[PDB]
Amino acid sequence: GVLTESNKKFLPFQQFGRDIADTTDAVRDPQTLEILDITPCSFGGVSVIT
Amino acid sequence: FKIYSKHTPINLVRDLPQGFSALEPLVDLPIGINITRFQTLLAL
Ligand SMILES: *[C@@H]1O[C@H](CO)[C@@H](O)[C@H](O)[C@H]1NC(C)=O
Repeated sequence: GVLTESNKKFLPFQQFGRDIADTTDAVRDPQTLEILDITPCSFGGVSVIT
Repeated sequence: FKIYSKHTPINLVRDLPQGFSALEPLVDLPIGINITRFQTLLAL
Protein backbone atom coordinates (compact mmCIF):
# COMPACT_ATOMS: atom_id res chain seq x y z
CA GLY A 1 0.00 0.00 0.00
CA VAL A 2 0.85 3.68 0.16
CA LEU A 3 1.83 5.65 3.26
CA THR A 4 0.53 9.15 3.93
CA GLU A 5 0.25 11.75 6.66
CA SER A 6 -2.65 11.07 9.01
CA ASN A 7 -5.07 13.48 10.68
CA LYS A 8 -6.06 10.77 13.18
CA LYS A 9 -5.55 10.97 16.94
CA PHE A 10 -4.05 8.19 19.05
CA LEU A 11 -3.38 7.35 22.68
CA PRO A 12 -0.11 8.56 24.26
CA PHE A 13 1.48 5.25 23.23
CA GLN A 14 -1.11 3.65 20.94
CA GLN A 15 0.13 1.46 18.10
CA PHE A 16 -2.18 1.25 15.07
CA GLY A 17 -5.74 1.24 13.78
CA ARG A 18 -7.46 -1.84 12.38
CA ASP A 19 -10.56 -1.79 10.18
CA ILE A 20 -13.68 -3.87 9.52
CA ALA A 21 -12.01 -6.53 7.36
CA ASP A 22 -9.30 -7.24 9.98
CA THR A 23 -6.79 -5.32 7.83
CA THR A 24 -4.56 -2.64 9.32
CA ASP A 25 -5.65 0.84 8.23
CA ALA A 26 -3.00 2.99 9.94
CA VAL A 27 0.31 2.47 11.72
CA ARG A 28 2.64 4.40 14.02
CA ASP A 29 6.29 4.55 12.97
CA PRO A 30 8.43 2.63 15.50
CA GLN A 31 11.49 4.87 15.07
CA THR A 32 9.84 8.29 15.35
CA LEU A 33 6.43 8.53 17.03
CA GLU A 34 4.56 9.48 13.85
CA ILE A 35 1.29 7.99 12.59
CA LEU A 36 0.75 6.96 8.97
CA ASP A 37 -2.49 5.75 7.38
CA ILE A 38 -2.12 2.77 5.04
CA THR A 39 -4.13 2.98 1.82
CA PRO A 40 -3.77 0.05 -0.60
CA CYS A 41 -2.41 1.20 -3.94
CA SER A 42 -4.70 1.42 -6.92
CA PHE A 43 -6.43 -1.63 -8.39
CA GLY A 44 -9.55 -2.46 -10.35
CA GLY A 45 -11.03 -4.31 -13.27
CA VAL A 46 -10.22 -3.82 -16.94
CA SER A 47 -12.88 -3.85 -19.66
CA VAL A 48 -12.09 -3.69 -23.38
CA ILE A 49 -14.64 -1.86 -25.53
CA THR A 50 -14.42 -3.18 -29.08
CA PHE B 1 -0.31 -5.73 35.36
CA LYS B 2 -2.33 -3.04 33.56
CA ILE B 3 -3.51 0.29 34.98
CA TYR B 4 -6.25 2.42 33.42
CA SER B 5 -7.03 5.96 34.52
CA LYS B 6 -8.89 9.12 33.61
CA HIS B 7 -9.33 12.19 35.80
CA THR B 8 -12.68 13.86 35.17
CA PRO B 9 -13.92 17.10 36.79
CA ILE B 10 -17.19 16.70 38.69
CA ASN B 11 -19.12 19.03 40.99
CA LEU B 12 -21.37 16.35 42.52
CA VAL B 13 -21.52 16.03 46.29
CA ARG B 14 -21.66 12.34 47.26
CA ASP B 15 -22.65 10.13 44.30
CA LEU B 16 -20.99 8.71 41.20
CA PRO B 17 -22.13 10.96 38.33
CA GLN B 18 -24.27 9.73 35.46
CA GLY B 19 -22.08 9.85 32.37
CA PHE B 20 -19.55 8.06 30.22
CA SER B 21 -15.77 8.43 30.52
CA ALA B 22 -13.48 5.74 29.13
CA LEU B 23 -10.18 5.13 30.92
CA GLU B 24 -7.07 5.14 28.76
CA PRO B 25 -4.30 2.77 29.93
CA LEU B 26 -1.69 4.34 32.19
CA VAL B 27 1.12 1.77 32.47
CA ASP B 28 1.72 -1.97 32.09
CA LEU B 29 4.14 -3.93 34.26
CA PRO B 30 5.26 -7.44 33.16
CA ILE B 31 5.84 -8.56 36.75
CA GLY B 32 4.01 -11.88 36.38
CA ILE B 33 3.28 -12.24 40.09
CA ASN B 34 0.30 -13.51 42.09
CA ILE B 35 -2.25 -10.96 43.33
CA THR B 36 -5.35 -12.19 45.17
CA ARG B 37 -5.81 -9.61 47.94
CA PHE B 38 -5.25 -5.86 47.94
CA GLN B 39 -5.38 -2.78 50.16
CA THR B 40 -5.39 0.97 49.60
CA LEU B 41 -3.08 3.65 51.01
CA LEU B 42 -4.11 6.96 52.59
CA ALA B 43 -2.42 10.03 54.02
CA LEU B 44 -3.22 11.80 57.28
C1 LIG C 1 16.63 5.84 17.71
O1 LIG C 1 16.26 6.79 16.71
C2 LIG C 1 15.66 7.98 17.24
C3 LIG C 1 15.24 8.82 16.05
O2 LIG C 1 15.64 8.22 14.83
C4 LIG C 1 16.66 8.70 18.14
O3 LIG C 1 16.03 9.84 18.71
C5 LIG C 1 17.14 7.76 19.24
O4 LIG C 1 18.17 8.39 20.00
C6 LIG C 1 17.67 6.46 18.65
N1 LIG C 1 18.05 5.53 19.70
C7 LIG C 1 19.25 5.54 20.29
C8 LIG C 1 19.46 4.50 21.35
O5 LIG C 1 20.12 6.34 19.98
